[PDB]
Amino acid sequence: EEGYNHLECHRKCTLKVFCKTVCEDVFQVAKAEFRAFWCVASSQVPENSGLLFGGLFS
Amino acid sequence: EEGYNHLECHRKCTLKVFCKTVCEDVFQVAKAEFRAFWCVASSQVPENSGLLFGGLFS
Repeated sequence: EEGYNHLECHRKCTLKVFCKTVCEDVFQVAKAEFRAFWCVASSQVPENSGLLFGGLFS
Repeated sequence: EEGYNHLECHRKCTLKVFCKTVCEDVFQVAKAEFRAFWCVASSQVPENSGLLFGGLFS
């Protein structure tokens, strides 16, 4: 989930005095499904393994 | 001077909850000049005078 933001403004004047300005700011939530996969040597005959490191950081 | 009246309304909904309705009612003043005249026998020879009453009410 992440959030995004709209910002809408309009201005209105009445009898040349009394200026009204409203500023609306809507915050909505955008969702997304992810599916993480991972490869395993299941054919038992590789030439070279590939991608020689396995350390992580968050 | 007399007064006249406008009435404006619009409705707005945000995120399907929180319905906003504003109802504005403007009262303005309309002006007018009047000039009241009155006729006088200045030729001294009428046949008949005309309009035989002179009483008023407000």
